[PDB]
Amino acid sequence: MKIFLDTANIDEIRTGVNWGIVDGVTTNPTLISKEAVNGKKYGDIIREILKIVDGPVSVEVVSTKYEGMVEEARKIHGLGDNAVVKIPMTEDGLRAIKTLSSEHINTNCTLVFNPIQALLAAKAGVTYVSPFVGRLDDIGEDGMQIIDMIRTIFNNYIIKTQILVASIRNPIHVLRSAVIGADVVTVPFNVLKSLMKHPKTDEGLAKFLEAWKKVSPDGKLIL
Amino acid sequence: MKIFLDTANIDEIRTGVNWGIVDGVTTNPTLISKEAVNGKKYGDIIREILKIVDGPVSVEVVSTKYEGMVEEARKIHGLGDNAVVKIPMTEDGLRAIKTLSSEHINTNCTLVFNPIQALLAAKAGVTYVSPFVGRLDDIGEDGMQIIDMIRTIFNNYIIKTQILVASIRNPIHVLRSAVIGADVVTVPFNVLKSLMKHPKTDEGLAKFLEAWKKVSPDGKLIL
Amino acid sequence: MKIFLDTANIDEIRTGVNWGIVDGVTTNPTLISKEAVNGKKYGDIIREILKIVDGPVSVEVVSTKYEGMVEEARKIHGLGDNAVVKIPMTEDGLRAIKTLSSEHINTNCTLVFNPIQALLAAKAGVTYVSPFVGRLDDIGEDGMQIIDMIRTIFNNYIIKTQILVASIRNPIHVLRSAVIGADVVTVPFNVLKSLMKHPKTDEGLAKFLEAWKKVSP
Amino acid sequence: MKIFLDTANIDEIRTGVNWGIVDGVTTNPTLISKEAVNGKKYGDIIREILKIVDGPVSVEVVSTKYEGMVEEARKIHGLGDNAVVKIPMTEDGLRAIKTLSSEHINTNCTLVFNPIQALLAAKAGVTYVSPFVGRLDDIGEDGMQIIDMIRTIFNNYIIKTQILVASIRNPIHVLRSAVIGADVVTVPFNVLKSLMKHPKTDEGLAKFLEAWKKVSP
Amino acid sequence: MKIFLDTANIDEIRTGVNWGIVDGVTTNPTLISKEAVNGKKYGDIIREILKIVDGPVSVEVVSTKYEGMVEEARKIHGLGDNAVVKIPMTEDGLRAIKTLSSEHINTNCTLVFNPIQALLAAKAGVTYVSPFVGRLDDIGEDGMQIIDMIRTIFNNYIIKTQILVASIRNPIHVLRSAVIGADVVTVPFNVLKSLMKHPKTDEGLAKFLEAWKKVS
Amino acid sequence: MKIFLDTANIDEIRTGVNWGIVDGVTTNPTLISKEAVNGKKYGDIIREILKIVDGPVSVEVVSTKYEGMVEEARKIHGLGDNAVVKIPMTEDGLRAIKTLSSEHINTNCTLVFNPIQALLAAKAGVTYVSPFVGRLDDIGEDGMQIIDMIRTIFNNYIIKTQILVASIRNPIHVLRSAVIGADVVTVPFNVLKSLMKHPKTDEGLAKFLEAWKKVSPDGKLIL
Amino acid sequence: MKIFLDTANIDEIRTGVNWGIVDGVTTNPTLISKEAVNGKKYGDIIREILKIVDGPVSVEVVSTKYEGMVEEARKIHGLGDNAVVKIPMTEDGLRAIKTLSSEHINTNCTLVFNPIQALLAAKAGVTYVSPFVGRLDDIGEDGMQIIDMIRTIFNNYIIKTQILVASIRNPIHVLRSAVIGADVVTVPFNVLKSLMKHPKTDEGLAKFLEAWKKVSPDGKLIL
Amino acid sequence: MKIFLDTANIDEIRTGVNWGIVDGVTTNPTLISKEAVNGKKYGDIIREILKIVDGPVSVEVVSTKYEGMVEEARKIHGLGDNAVVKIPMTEDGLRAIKTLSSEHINTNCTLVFNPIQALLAAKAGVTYVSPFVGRLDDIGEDGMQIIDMIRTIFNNYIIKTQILVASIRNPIHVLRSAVIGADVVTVPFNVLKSLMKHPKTDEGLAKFLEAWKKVSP
Ligand SMILES: *[C@@H](CO)[C@@H](O)[C@H](O)[C@H](O)COP(=O)(O)O
Ligand SMILES: *[C@@H](CO)[C@@H](O)[C@H](O)[C@H](O)COP(=O)(O)O
Ligand SMILES: *[C@@H](CO)[C@@H](O)[C@H](O)[C@H](O)COP(=O)(O)O
Ligand SMILES: *[C@@H](CO)[C@@H](O)[C@H](O)[C@H](O)COP(=O)(O)O
Ligand SMILES: *[C@@H](CO)[C@@H](O)[C@H](O)[C@H](O)COP(=O)(O)O
Ligand SMILES: *[C@@H](CO)[C@@H](O)[C@H](O)[C@H](O)COP(=O)(O)O
Ligand SMILES: *[C@H](CO)[C@@H](O)[C@H](O)[C@H](O)COP(=O)(O)O
Ligand SMILES: *[C@H](CO)[C@@H](O)[C@H](O)[C@H](O)COP(=O)(O)O
Repeated sequence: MKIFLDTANIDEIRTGVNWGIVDGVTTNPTLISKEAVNGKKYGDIIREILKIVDGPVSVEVVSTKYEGMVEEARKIHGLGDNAVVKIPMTEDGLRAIKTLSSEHINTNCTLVFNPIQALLAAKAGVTYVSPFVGRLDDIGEDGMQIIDMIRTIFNNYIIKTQILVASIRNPIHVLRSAVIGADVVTVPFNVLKSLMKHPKTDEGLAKFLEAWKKVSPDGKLIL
Repeated sequence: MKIFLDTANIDEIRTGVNWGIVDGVTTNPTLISKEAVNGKKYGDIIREILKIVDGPVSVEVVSTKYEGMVEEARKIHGLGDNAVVKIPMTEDGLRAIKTLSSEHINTNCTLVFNPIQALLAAKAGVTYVSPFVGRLDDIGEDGMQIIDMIRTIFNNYIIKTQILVASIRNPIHVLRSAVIGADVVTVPFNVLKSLMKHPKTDEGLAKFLEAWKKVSPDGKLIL
Repeated sequence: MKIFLDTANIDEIRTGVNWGIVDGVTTNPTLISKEAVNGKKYGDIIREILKIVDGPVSVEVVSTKYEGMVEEARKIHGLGDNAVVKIPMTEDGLRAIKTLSSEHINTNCTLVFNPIQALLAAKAGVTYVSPFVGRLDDIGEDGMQIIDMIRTIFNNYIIKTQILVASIRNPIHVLRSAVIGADVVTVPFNVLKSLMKHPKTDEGLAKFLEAWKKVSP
Repeated sequence: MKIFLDTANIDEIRTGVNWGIVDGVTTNPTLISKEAVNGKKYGDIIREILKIVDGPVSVEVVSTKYEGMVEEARKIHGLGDNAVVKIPMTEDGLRAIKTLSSEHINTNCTLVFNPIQALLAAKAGVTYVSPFVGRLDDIGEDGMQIIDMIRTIFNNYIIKTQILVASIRNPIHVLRSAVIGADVVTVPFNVLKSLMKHPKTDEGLAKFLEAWKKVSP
Repeated sequence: MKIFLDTANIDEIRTGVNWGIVDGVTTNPTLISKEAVNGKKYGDIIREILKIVDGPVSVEVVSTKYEGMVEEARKIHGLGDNAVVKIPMTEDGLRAIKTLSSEHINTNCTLVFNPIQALLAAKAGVTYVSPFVGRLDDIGEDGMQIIDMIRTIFNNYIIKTQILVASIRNPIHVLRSAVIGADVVTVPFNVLKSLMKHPKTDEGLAKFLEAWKKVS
Repeated sequence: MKIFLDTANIDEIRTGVNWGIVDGVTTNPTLISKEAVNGKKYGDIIREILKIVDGPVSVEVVSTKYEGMVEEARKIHGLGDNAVVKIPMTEDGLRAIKTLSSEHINTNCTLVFNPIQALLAAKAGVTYVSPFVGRLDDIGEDGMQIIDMIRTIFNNYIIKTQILVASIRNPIHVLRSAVIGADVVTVPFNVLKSLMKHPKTDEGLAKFLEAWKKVSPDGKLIL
Repeated sequence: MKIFLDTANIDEIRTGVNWGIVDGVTTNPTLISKEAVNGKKYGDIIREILKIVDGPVSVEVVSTKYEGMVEEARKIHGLGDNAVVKIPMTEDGLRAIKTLSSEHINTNCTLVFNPIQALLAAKAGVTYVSPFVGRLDDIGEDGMQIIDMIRTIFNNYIIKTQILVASIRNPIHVLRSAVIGADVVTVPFNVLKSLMKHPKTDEGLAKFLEAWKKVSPDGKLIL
Repeated sequence: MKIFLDTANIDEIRTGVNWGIVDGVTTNPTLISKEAVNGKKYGDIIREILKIVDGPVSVEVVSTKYEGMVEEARKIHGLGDNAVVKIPMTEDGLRAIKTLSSEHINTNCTLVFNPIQALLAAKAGVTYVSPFVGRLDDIGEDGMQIIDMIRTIFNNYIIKTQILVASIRNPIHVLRSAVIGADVVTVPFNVLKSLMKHPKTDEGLAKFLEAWKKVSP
């Protein structure tokens, strides 16, 4: 399972990449607007993320019409080969995915909330599809059940579109995604950081330290 | 999963093909008769649909006897190589499917209401079998359970006949067909258009448009 | 399981009542506005249904504020004892239900789309809660799964609010509702008409008639 | 589970009542007209069965309209207190069942092929409902699934209508009915006889006889 | 679950009755023809079993016809109030069970091999029904599955007939009967003795012994 | 299922109670410290919540020793009959619950993370037990599974201690709690507010409004 | 679920009783022999445990023959009315249980390793049956599955013998026993103390203490 | 499934190796510090184990920082080709594993307590991951459920990291690990010793010996 960071905060992205556990980044207009404050331009933020991340970087069109979408997608693709164009699940978005797929431009279909929307995006040729589990949780439906159905459907037809679980809110979204077999999760930085941690890991490290001081007062392994 | 349009309405077909999510079309005598009004003749309708649709176009015979069915089927086949001849599940229909199968004329067995009818159509060599889920629902049995049994039977024997779910009435027939792994669904136009829609998709677009306007007064992505 | 008719069409209601299988009626503002045309007044339509139907008849408030809902609910209640006041699942609606329940005015909470909304309506004291299965099907979620969860939740807490399955589109919504154990279904007229029918019933009647004609022409 | 005989053949009925495992009888116009031959009349056949069978005896109306159904039913009822009026699942039949139940006349709703038809018959007050499992098998659906759903639905609503499994064709329809918990099965005579039999029973009787002769010639 | 001994052997019955865990006895014509050899008469063997065993003791008729079975059953009844008359699953057996039930004579229907035979016996009023699990195992059918179905059917109809699992061959027939909830099992003596034993019981006794010898 | 509000913010508590959907409140030292800023005293905050909430109000001891715990619990009980004393799962806490139970003071055992801790608190006589589902989610275990086991255990022994699901983070914690059959959930205000809402409720209200304007231009129901 | 302490160590028993979560005590000849050293005699140990523990105290006979077991059991019964006589699953033990049952002397059948042994002990009238889960685990079969089958058998026949899970080695034997619905567990002291503990409980205490110090410098709740 | 011995006790390791059933050894700082007493030096203990054991031998770094872990790992690797460097699941540990994996130094990620930590270690390229089942049991969670999830996750993504079940306390951890399909278990000596044994094995040997003594005294 690939793990992407879902943010536009450059500091978070730098830190996650240095742990070596971040395989890419997803952005959206809200995440970018959060960082385009106090002089910082959205164009510079996007270019910078593409620079520092070796994996895929998803960047969303802002046009809602077919022609604006494919025009902006070709501009986004032009910025770096790791750019992936995020496109919403709409009539015009499906048309844009089909065109861009034929042009060998990688695409990510976003704002997906049920399995048949995800299948429609796969049939248009999309590279990734992003179902939003946290926003389903918000409206009182267990969002992970949609991921489970998409995985089954994609397995049934040997679909090569990658399932990219998005709107992740907690580590159990991540655990359940891995058990189901989703291709990718994209996670906020706070969630990323929590995935490495466990209180028994902490306790065990402290007990090992104390036992080793019995045999080596300076606490080193001299071999 | 392939998605066919279940209509003889030229505008619906043109619209859905323009969307890029329609892989073919199924008709029947009732659907054609509803459009063959105010001067239009059934032969114009069929030829025009064959022209618009690149994928399979299923066209039903009206004869009930073997010789008439095979004669009709060869005429239908002559209208275009994407024509598929729709034949009912009857003794003379099975005989006709076996004859036409040997002539490499593609066939679609219709009016199928249980799994063993579907198996017999596959054994006659039919290209597609069309169980009618909505008409089973009408008589108080869950039609999707027949699709599930057909999928299992066909998997058991590596049957190459495609399961073409028909009499579809709502998007959950479509969801369940995909989770089962049916090869094709054929859907009325009202159903097709609904498949792309979700209220959280609309809500999410509106929020992203608002976030975009905070960083770009005009509303145009400049990269 | 009680079976209600989901329409404001007086002709449908008369026909279904004469068949003996209709236990009540549900309406909503769209259903009424469809009939209240070409001179027909919405007040008359509501009053006519209340007179024809012995069982519960649900009529929806149109106000969105607490005070306006309670005022409208009292006028609806005053139209006949079988009137039930349909109230949407909103903050003001839950307050209104709580007040009307203490006034012993029967209530039906509508526009419910998940099980926790249904639970909230039950906690407000509502007589019926109406989850919409067909509108969930519309958006690619099997609506009957919400009915199954509400039945479990209501059984857990011995909740006396009745589950009234609404937005029904086909007879398998009805079948699944009965197997789950919902208290009520409300069905459109073309669904109601199909529930008595089966092709093997028709075939068996024809065979029995031919058999009888051999012994008594 | 009660066990009824599904026949109009008086010799079968007498033989099976002589076994003491038959709790009642069902008939239909086809079964009666098979035995109404060689100058035998359908009225005498019915009266003879009623006399010989202590249990319920189901006898089908031949009218298709409500008023004819109800007049026939009362005449059937007047033939003996153990008569049960068999009425088809139709709009007129449900109306007739509702009337007859209020008159304390026992009823059996027949030609039922799915669980919601069975529910409608129970809501009309019917004493027994008869889903036809074998005719469902004939058209490629496992008929016993319908029995299982009706048992669940009736349990959900504490329905007192008895499930009377009909159109029975083999002993596994009977076994599955008992495991599900159907109230009654009605079986043809050749199925009834087979229910007592098993090859290991016969083989065991032979070995016990053979061992018995060892110690007692 | 009640536990009966399935034998005509006076020594086995007496030993198991000494252990305090045997609740009743079943016999059959083959079991009794094995003990009625070299000067033993079947009549004495039955009376001695009846006398030793407080609980129910089933004794099978040998007649095949209704009249003979009912007359034999009354002779069996007259032998002791704890006598239970074992009657095979046949037409005349079902008629005899019904008559004997009306006379308040306890009955045990035997040679039952599927659940619907068991149900018919219950409908005739029988006190116990004895499905034969080992003989089903013999012909390649897991006989405990018939017990499970009979339990479900009897539960469905609140049937008061007791399920008496017979033809028991091993301790897992016994375990599965208890997990299903059969009312009674009847077991041969080899099987009965084995039910108390386990090698970890033996090992634990020796270890407690050794530990106690360090203190006394 | 009772629904408590998990906050010490007086405004949130006032608002939730007026919806009539709030059955009580839980607090803890962190939630109270958040509101004891800029002159406001913790004692006044506690007394005020007890005043405005008719249902149970859980207030946590801060002593870690048996004697300090029962002393503070008797003070908390003295403030109002709706006070419930929150006591942590520790050796001294169990001893305190047993004493206070014998004094007919209602208790809530908190900081519970597995089912056997919850059983121990029930055996001491505690009125409520509070397993922390969100903090289990944080450490990569699905916290709702512990609620399911506690419900089973309590059912097995007819335990009268109420299960009060705490550390709730989203509406699916609430949904799963209700399906399991927990006695109580305690929820932050943001979660509470989301429970009433659904996008199809919004859309349906707008459609009903529009249809009614066809028959009543002023949008009233005149009867 | 009742919790007994499985030890003859007086200090452990005193400590665990002081905690209020111990409902009784089980011993055996090995556990007593480990404490009957350095002058202490086995009779002092038993009498002292009987004095400390208000609940049942199980004390094992050492005879292997029926007459010795019943004579020992009457002496044990005379030490105090909370004494329960532990008797092994043997032919003479079953005879002894039946005799003692009639004398209204409470009994505990030990060295039980399968469900039918447990059923036979119940049929002899035993008060408690003690299957040994850890010793089954030692020989490669999951001992808790025997507890599960015993619970089902006893439920089937409304058996009043209490299931007393013994040879407990870890807290998951305890968890599974409670989820199954065993009547009693008996646990070594090391296991008992661990049952209350969880690292997130400790972490949560520490955070609440910190939040408290922000509003109360001394550290005392004043109401 | 490979079976490792989880100890630094040279006598246990010698004994287990001579039995032929030990495929490798795991150690940790507590296990080594227990043996490195009364003159015994930890360097000598590690070197002696590496010589005795043909299979993998895991030895844990004690540094907590990236640079110190990699330096210590290189010294461990240099002690013998069968050495495996045990690295805790921390941020610095994952960086260290990634570097050592690219240097073709085998690694074992330890102190893992849920399935997503195990996945992170696998993504860093670790040769073995060691989830601790017994320490989870300690805190009231069935540790074997984490092994089951990791096996599923690893199967989903065709992960080549081996699952090394650690903190094993009893033979049922071992049984359940094999049924799940874990790659490796590491067991303490008293668990290892019990795996070959069964009381019915012992009893059957005694019976066969008595049988043989009847034909060849
Ligand atoms: C041809 C077979 O695929 C189709 O056109 C079918 O006739 C229709 O799908 C049947 O649908 P209705 O039951 O709604 O007529
Ligand atoms: C009232 C609630 O019981 C009913 O009239 C509902 O508004 C309708 O059942 C909803 O149906 P549609 O989704 O078909 O509008
Ligand atoms: C009356 C309803 O209980 C019965 O006589 C039914 O008509 C028959 O059981 C139907 O059987 P066939 O399907 O074999 O006609
Ligand atoms: C009487 C009925 O309970 C019993 O004696 C049975 O005949 C035997 O249990 C049958 O045993 P076999 O199959 O081993 O003969
Ligand atoms: C008496 C019966 O409950 C207990 O003391 C048991 O002897 C022990 O629980 C057995 O435990 P070990 O297997 O650890 O000796
Ligand atoms: C190394 C990881 O494979 C092992 O030595 C582990 O540290 C131990 O297996 C952990 O065991 P304890 O929980 O018993 O310390
Ligand atoms: C791109 C789609 O993969 C992502 O940036 C999504 O927009 C976010 O993951 C959505 O998350 P929120 O629901 O929390 O905005
Ligand atoms: C009292 C226990 O019911 C509550 O106030 C709990 O402390 C909180 O629910 C814990 O939630 P957080 O984990 O989010 O602090």
